Amino acid sequence: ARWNVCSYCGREFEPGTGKMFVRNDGRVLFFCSSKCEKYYFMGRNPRKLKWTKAFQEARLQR
Amino acid sequence: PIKPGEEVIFVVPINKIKKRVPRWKRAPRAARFVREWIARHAKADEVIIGTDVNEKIWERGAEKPPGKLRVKVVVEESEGKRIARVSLA
Amino acid sequence: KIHRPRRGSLAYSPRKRAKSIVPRIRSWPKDSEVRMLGFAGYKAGMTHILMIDDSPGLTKGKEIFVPVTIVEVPPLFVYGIRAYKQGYLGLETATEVWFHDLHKNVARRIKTLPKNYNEEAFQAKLGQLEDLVNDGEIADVRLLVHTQPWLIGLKKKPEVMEYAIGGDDVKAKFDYAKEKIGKELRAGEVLHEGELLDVIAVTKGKGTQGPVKRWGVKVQFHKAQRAGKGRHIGNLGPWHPARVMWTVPQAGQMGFHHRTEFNKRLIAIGENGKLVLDGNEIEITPKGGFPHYGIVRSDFLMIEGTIPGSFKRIIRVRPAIRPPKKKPPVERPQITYVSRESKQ
RNA sequence: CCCGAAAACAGGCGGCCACCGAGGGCCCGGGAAGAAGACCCGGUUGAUGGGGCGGGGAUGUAAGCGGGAAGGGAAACCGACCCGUUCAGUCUGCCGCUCCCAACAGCCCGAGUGCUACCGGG
RNA sequence: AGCCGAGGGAACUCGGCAAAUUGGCCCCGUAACUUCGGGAGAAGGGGUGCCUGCGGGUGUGUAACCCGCAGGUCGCAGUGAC
RNA sequence: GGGAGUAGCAGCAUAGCCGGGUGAGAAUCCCGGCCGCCGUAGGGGCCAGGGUUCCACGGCAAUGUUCGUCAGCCGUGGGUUA
Ligand SMILES: [Zn+2]
Repeated sequence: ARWNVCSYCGREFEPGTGKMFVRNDGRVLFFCSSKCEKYYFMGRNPRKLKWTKAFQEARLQR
Repeated sequence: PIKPGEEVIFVVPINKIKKRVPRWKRAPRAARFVREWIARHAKADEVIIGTDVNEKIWERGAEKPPGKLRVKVVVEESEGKRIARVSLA
Repeated sequence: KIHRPRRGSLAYSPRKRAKSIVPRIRSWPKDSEVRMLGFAGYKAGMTHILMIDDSPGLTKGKEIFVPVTIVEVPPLFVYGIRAYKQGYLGLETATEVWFHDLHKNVARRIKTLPKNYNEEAFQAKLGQLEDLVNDGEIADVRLLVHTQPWLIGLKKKPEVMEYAIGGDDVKAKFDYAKEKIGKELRAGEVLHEGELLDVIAVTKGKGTQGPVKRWGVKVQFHKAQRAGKGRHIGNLGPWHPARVMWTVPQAGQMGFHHRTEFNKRLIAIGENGKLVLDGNEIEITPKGGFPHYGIVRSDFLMIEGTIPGSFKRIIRVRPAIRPPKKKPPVERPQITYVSRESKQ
């Protein structure tokens, strides 16, 4: 029972939950929720959302 | 109960009766709910609702009354029966 | 002709509201061990675990996802003993003895209780029954029991039930009962972890429903959907017999039925809302509380799978009456993860 | 496994009253039940609905204030938008604690008689 | 009488009935056949918001109407509804 | 007479609420405010046709798909100037 990490929001999600999206070239993505999946594919940028970790990292980048 | 002359504050939940009625009848039903609620909780035989309270109930149309009212109540005695008067807080 | 099977089953007819909301048990299993053959509690919620598979099949030895329902089981009070003899057609009640010291709240259910009935009269009646049992006149002995829902702040009105006892010797059963009367019973003293159980409850209510939902009939062609007969059936039958048959599907009550569900595994028995892993104790109540329920505080069963009923409802449990040959072993399985995250 | 004392031999058992009155229903606060009826829970020996204080959640960082901004302008200044304050603000047909408000006051239905054939003891 | 619907995409049905799709303006580009007038908006492809500045036409005009360019910036989406 | 105190009084414009008044009696009549509908017509003007339906005062047995203290209804008196 190990905890996977989300490719959009960077938080950990519990065993028996979420999704693995597989590209044909082999790159694997993990999603905690439909929210994150849908935002990632319609193109919202997580570096501007204060409920993600990429925001903290980009603030460090300011 | 509550004793006359006193100024009391009540929060009325209109969320409750929302979704009992169709959207276009929500404000007129909220009025009756307010009257019934304050009668029950002030133990009054009559309720007189201020025009300012009615206007706040109807501020955004007939479809969107507020979810929680804050109101001031004063009870008076005359001839026996209790009469409650409602204003805005 | 095109052939196909009929729409729904005829084995649960008439499809009516249950007689009572407390479920009765019609048949009992054969168990050599002299014990009380079941228990009762209140449904609380669902969650899931991850565990190493113990059942036969492939996936044995593998980690797997398993869903779980939690039943809160405070202790029962044994208030009486009842004796059964053989009648002309079947069993007939001979005599009951009630205990003398009962909780106040039992009168909310049994409105007319005895008044004086001292300890001494109690012992005299038990002696009467012991002599009756020693004579040879008696075919069966059963316990009379009631719930205590005031220890969990759910209710004050109790549920009153009658349970059976395992084994063959009527005298041995009676000795068990004489030990148990006037004392509390806890689920650990009766059930074994890893056992298969049958579960009995009244199903969720849905009211009046039509035949698409009640019997699984087809929706009609879109022409009929525009003609006003989309969610109807076509016809009530042939010209002769010149009557509607009872077998033809129609609308009515759906849900609030009596149902029994076979072979659900008990996975763990807990204590005071906590479960013991290898080293640590963990609260099974999830963050924020079980929805449409609150916080589990007394004692609980984990039963894998799904069970009938709404959340705050009385559930009865017995040992399996119709189990398979290839059983899982009667030990607690090795659990690796329990979900405690919010369920809302 | 499901229905099942209207099974006309129309049943068995424990207990209460009776030969004013056990007990029931309406009314009241509600919902896990529900087309009307019915079912279920509670009613100050109380956490049933609401409020207040907290928890868990949904969305996505409010208004105000300050500091910048491609360029323009004698200059004071204009400027879509960006950053800080700020996992914020708004909401909650979920949970907990707390008697702060309301579960007050009542109104209806309700079994009593014997004859002869007796039954087991008076 | 209306709104949405995962994965498939006419397997439904006498029959794609009904519903969906497309949609305004500017630029590019446009088959067979032809009574040489048409076909033709054939088909098919790109672009479109806000703010800041520059320019043109007519005009006496920092009056009024119309036509182009460059840059910055936000959003899943700029004929954003109709 | 039964059908039956049943169907219908929905669909094309879903509209009322609060306070005060009249009166034996007010969801349905009057005053004020809030909220709404029409807005190249549901607004303004006026033929034919109708014939007093026009105005004021007083009424509510019947008419008005409910009520009615209201009315194109009932009664009493008036009103059309080249
Ligand atoms: Zn995520």
